[PDB]
Amino acid sequence: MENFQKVEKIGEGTYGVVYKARNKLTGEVVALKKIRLDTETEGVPSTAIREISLLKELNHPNIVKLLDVIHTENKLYLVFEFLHQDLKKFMDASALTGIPLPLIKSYLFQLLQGLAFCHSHRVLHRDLKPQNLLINTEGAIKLADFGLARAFGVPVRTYTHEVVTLWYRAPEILLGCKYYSTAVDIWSLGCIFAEMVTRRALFPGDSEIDQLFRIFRTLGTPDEVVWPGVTSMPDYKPSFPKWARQDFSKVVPPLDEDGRSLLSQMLHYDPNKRISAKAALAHPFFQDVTKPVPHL
Amino acid sequence: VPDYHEDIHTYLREMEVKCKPKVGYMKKQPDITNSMRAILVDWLVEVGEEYKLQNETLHLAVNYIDRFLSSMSVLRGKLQLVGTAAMLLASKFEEIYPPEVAEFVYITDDTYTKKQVLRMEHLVLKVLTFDLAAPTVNQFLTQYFLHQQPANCKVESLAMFLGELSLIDADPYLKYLPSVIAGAAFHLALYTVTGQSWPESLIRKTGYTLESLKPCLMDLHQTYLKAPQHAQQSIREKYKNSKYHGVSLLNPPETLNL
Amino acid sequence: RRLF
Repeated sequence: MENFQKVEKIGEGTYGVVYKARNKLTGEVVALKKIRLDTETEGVPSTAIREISLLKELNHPNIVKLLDVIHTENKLYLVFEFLHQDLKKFMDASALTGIPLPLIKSYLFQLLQGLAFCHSHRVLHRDLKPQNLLINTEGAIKLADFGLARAFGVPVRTYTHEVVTLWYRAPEILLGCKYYSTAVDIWSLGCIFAEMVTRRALFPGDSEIDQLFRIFRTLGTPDEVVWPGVTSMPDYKPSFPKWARQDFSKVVPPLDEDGRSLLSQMLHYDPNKRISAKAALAHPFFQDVTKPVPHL
Repeated sequence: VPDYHEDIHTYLREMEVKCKPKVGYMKKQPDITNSMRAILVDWLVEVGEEYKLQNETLHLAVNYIDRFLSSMSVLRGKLQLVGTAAMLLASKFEEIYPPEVAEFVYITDDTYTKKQVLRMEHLVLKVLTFDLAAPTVNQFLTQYFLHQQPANCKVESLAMFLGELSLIDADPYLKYLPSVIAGAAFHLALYTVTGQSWPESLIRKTGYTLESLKPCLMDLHQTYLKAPQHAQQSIREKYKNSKYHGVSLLNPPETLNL
Repeated sequence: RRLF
């Protein structure tokens, strides 16, 4: 810790604060997550407990690398490889012109790949959103921020008081399902895909019920034909207004046929029919894939 | 039928060799013994019942204790503190809301200060190098349970119970991998409730034949049988409750049939 | 409870 030299703050983790720092001996530039230990209060927080334990196992090109952990009695430091910004910031800095279609396709592909390595190592991210996705000037993108990720060697139960985002939440979670599934990361990534392509949030709702209805009004009200189980689900209601499926052509204008197809399989109401990160990579959408760099 | 069940199962299988505690570590602890261990674990069973923690939490807690005692010498005075620390860690990692450090101190009848407890949390995280995502017998049983026909609530509840029995005595169980004990437990319970046996899907999925499961079935059958005798009885009072169908009451078979 |  005396080897690192702090350069400037660059944001704040669900828990702790992130600096850009530099190794004064190797010259490497790093992101330093600095976490205050209330040694009297509650100990090492559980967001850190999880992010460290799972990131230490997940070594892969599209997952942010945890380089070193530094433990002193007062402070706990998490040293990450440095990445130049988040997709959210790139998106706001990039509306009115738009992220090039084939930058989008390389990003989704790159994310579905780490997502796939995550899922094959029994790890659910559980909080995918553009703010948690990091990109560098060479056009890599990587899944960052794992404070809510959980190991699913055993199923993972839902916070009946959710503490876990709105705009990118799955209908099955919004309707009060007892467990999470890998299916929930796929939903979010489909939403980020739609968001990258249309420059705005696919389902930007204001309350749990508003959200359900924003999903329903674009994709249609689910029914047992489409999603066997829905009617008997703990928060489902016969009083639900009953809309019809809109035209994915009219949800995602600038998208070719191949794209609307993948988008629509990432956005299935049924967790069991929804595409896997593994399958999605096989989708034809991904043939002409390259590796553009962004204009940062 | 995920795209992953198999890679995960394989991975978990790989992972468990990494996370294995030293087999003969209690014989080099100069001040504690398997029986003190048995006392410690039976306590955690209850502490789990009282705060209504999940059963995975308990498997995580015992794995940590075993890895920690596997390379640190601990006096019989400080062992409970190590157990509390480990139940705290496992809590934070597996539970949606853990009990607060305060409650963890309370359940030791204010015997350590909450600063001692917090500082042992830290010492455990160091010794295990933040490696808390260990596979467990409960993890492998859940996987194995996907390959049953028809699903039986009663085999499940009983299989879990037997797996928890193995948590208590470090001899002989530290010799076997969790994947193997889940094996034994799955078959023993399945046998016990139905007379059926370790299926072939599992044999082909796991590569364990009923044969290779044998030596561990011997021990789990012996525990099952001496079950009401045992100096410790929290796992039996636990699984008497009917959230579990009262399986602990059902009658062990006197003979395995191999 | 306290405990060995």
